[PDB]
Amino acid sequence: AHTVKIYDNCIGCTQCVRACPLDVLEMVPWDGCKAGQMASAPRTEDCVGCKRCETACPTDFLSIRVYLGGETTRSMGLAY
Amino acid sequence: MIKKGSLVKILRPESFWYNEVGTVVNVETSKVLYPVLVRFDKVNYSGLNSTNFSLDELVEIKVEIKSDT
Amino acid sequence: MPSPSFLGSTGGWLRCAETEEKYAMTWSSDQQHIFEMPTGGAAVMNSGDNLLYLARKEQALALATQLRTQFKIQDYKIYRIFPSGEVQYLHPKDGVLPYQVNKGREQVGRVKSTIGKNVNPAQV
Amino acid sequence: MNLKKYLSTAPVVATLWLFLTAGILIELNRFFPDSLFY
Amino acid sequence: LTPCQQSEAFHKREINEVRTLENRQANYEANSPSYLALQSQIDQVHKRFDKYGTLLCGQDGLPHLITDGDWRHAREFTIPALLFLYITGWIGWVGRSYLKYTKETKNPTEQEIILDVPMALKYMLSGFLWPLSAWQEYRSGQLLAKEDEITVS
Ligand SMILES: CC1=C(/C=C/C(C)=C/C=C/C(C)=C\C=C\C=C(C)\C=C\C=C(C)\C=C\C2=C(C)CCCC2(C)C)C(C)(C)CCC1
Ligand code: SF4
Ligand code: SF4
Repeated sequence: AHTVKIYDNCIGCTQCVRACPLDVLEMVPWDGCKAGQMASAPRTEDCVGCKRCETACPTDFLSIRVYLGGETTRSMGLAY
Repeated sequence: MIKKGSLVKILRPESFWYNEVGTVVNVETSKVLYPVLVRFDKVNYSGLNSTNFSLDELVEIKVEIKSDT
Repeated sequence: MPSPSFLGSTGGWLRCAETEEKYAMTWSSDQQHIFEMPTGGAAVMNSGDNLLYLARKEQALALATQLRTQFKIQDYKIYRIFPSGEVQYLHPKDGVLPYQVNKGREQVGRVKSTIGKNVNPAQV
Repeated sequence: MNLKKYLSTAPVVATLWLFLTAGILIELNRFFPDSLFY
Repeated sequence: LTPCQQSEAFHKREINEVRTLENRQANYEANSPSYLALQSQIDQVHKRFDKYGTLLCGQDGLPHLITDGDWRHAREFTIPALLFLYITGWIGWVGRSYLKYTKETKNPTEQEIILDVPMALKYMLSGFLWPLSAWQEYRSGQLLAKEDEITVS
């Protein structure tokens, strides 16, 4: 489906999973940040790509990118 | 190594903010790749004020010490 | 398991829901209450855990987000596959995703510049 | 005091100046024609 | 294309326009005061045609003019109706620019754009001789900018 790629601009303020609808991203301990959190998206098969994390993403250029890819039932958000 | 609060010039490999004048909020010794947050008066479209920046970025902007009367 | 009663049809007896994977949530519900479904009107919440059927994943997470704002209750959502495979996709760590956990890992993470360079040096 | 601050707002100043510019032109087309001399 | 004082096909339009206006003019009694102003209106009509005749005007009765720069017709373009627009518009523009120079300082920038002290608007009259002084200050604008622009990346 969609391709989630995390920039190196992360501050770890958990804005992803707070905004994110179906919890695509996930906070993971990391050793190269101020707060110490990093966003990671294992369940990219279930990602829909609604692009609501780029709104809550603080950085000048956003830190969580999701490039538009293929479309499946998991990424169309349809109930049928 | 420079002291905190210096007037900055953004030379980030990605953000070509060609010498947008701003000040250093604070200096951190935690040693990461994009640490420094600076007061960026040009409110980007995202709406925030201060974002993270590299160690490249700024070298100096006063350029003078004793000849600057 | 005792589940809230809802009238109005719409949600049930859909062929697509039967042939497609379905979601099953639950909540503690220590007290009798009354809530709203993300796709229905109003319904009374009974004591103990309550199992429902959901056809979308966003429908399965918005209800948990709405429950967390009411009272403080741990949420469990289980996501079933087409045949009969039942896997715990929600809270596989059992730790809340925004909060920090010990079980850490990285999936699909490129550590390059910000303007672009879409090539990934390593997938794992 | 504060009435002058409300008088100093963008819409009030704009309408006041535009009233001046419009009235000068209403009086211009009513009084002398442009002489225009080569 | 001949001038209209010699163009017989222009004076016929004056006669025809007054003829169309005359049918509306004669239906009402001229002695009434509310319609005595129509004679002053047709006086304005008459006093309008004579000035345009001096300008070269179309043989058809549609009065054309000149913008090539011909000194005989500088009145329709170059000198009056043109240069004053440039000066008056820029007397406003360079005055706004001077206000843009005094748009910073300590008091909030938003307060100094919108809720300005009326005194700056009263000072606007400063620009009697913009040209070269404005050129100096615009040089200084480009200079002190020091090529500080947006990324466009
Ligand atoms: C010649 C003449 C004259 C003069 C006049 C004048 C001087 C005028 C003016 C004026 C001014 C001084 C101004 C005006 C104006 C207007 C405006 C100003 C508007 C508008 C609008 C628009 C068109 C828009 C645009 C835009 C923007 C804003 C940005 C983005 C994009 C867009 C497009 C959206 C006189 C009468 C004396 C005489 C006769 C004739
Ligand atoms: S949106 Fe970016 S900066 Fe904010 S918590 Fe997520 S990874 Fe960190
Ligand atoms: S791509 Fe859409 S669904 Fe996935 S984390 Fe970003 S905002 Fe949430």
